[PDB]
Amino acid sequence: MSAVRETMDVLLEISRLLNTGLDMETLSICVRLCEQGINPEALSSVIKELRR
Amino acid sequence: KEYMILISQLEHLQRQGLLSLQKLWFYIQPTLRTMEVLASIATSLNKGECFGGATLSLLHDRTFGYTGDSQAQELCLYLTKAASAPYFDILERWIYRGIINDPYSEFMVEEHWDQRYTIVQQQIPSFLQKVADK
Amino acid sequence: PNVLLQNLCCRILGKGEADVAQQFQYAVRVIGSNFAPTVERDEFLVTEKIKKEFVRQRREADGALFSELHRKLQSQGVLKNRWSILYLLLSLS
Repeated sequence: MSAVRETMDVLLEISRLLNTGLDMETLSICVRLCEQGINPEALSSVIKELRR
Repeated sequence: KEYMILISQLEHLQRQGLLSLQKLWFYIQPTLRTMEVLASIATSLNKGECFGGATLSLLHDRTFGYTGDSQAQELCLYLTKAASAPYFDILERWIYRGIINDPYSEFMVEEHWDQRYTIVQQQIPSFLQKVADK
Repeated sequence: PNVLLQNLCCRILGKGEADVAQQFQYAVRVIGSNFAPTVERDEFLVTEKIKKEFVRQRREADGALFSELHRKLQSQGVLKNRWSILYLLLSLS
């Protein structure tokens, strides 16, 4: 839980650096999906269409 | 450097995977085809021909040569547009200021009134003679 | 699976739960046809790509930092499909 916070912080900072346009809630969701073994390629594809 | 990243993929497969004769062949083959193309540019320079401006000429003819197979057309394209970036410097210093500065000779046009400037056939740019006298 | 997928459409579009239906069908189809990864799993390839990108933009300082931060993500030992996430961020830059 402590560890998980710190992990979300790294992830948010990496996101900012890579200037992607993801915030905390969308990113948490993205992480939960990826961790379930989701194809990131397909997922990126959905996300770009959703931002349009 | 982009080559070497491909080889550690193979160390990762020795981590988790199993022996396969074909996991080598069929991974290596998109990149051994790039190697043999890149080795033929390099064996033509190893022979002691060409010096700088006509390297660029031979390499331009080769980009025009490779038209058909669009994969390695791009591989000779990356060489010929990153190679031509220092050439097109002194191009622009010469057509826009009229000052000719080389550490050795890179650009054909050579210093040494109406003012006489010799040119060599040692070195000739990528696109041929009608643009070169202009 | 389903609930998370739906929540994503909902959140990015900033529209409510049954207002995302048309996109919800598009994502389910795109996801359904290519559900699982098709490419080898190998964290190293992505980290090198993310670092070439920084090199490419000459934002080398942000690149150096990015290596420290990636090492920190690994050292915590919380995630397992680290590659996918990083590839998803990279794709979105």
